[PDB]
Amino acid sequence: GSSGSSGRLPVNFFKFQFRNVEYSSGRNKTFLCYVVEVQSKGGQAQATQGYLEDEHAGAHAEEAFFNTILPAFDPALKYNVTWYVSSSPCAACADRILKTLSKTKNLRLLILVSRLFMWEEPEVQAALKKLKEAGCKLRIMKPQDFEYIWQNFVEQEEGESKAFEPWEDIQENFLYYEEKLADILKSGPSSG
Ligand SMILES: [Zn+2]
Repeated sequence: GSSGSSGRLPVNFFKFQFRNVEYSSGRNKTFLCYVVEVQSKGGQAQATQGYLEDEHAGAHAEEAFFNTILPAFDPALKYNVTWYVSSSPCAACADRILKTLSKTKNLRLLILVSRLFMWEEPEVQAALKKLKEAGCKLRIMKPQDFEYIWQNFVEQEEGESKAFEPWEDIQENFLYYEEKLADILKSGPSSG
């Protein structure tokens, strides 16, 4: 939560904040965007938005969500949650997340990551699977999703208007991380 005024971040800052890239040494704190869309047999729907802050020692940005953002959900409505981040949830972050999907059906939780993290640990594999086995939705944060999160979850200068256009690689990077996220879901037999 830690809400205040707006539910997005100013480009002037995000530019030096979201810059946290593998090809860049020096990180401060990453923000996790969440979008929940509920519905009642067609008619009234409640849409929520905002970023969460990871706790140095307690609840990771991911948890902070269900901690205040989505505390409870009605089995009579269709909740549509969406997470837009760059770093994948740790074996613990994806935990409290799977425990929610294994109980809530009408609730559709979604999470994207432009880059896979700790996707080589024997603990994260079994911690990320449950998500795919519980009903969670995992997808490599495509270069097309950013735009929205850049024009919505991010405030643009006044009068001006830009657009995050990754001229470096749209697929090359996707396919790369794509095999990573899936890998955990697909493990080879031990015959060595
Ligand atoms: Zn975490």
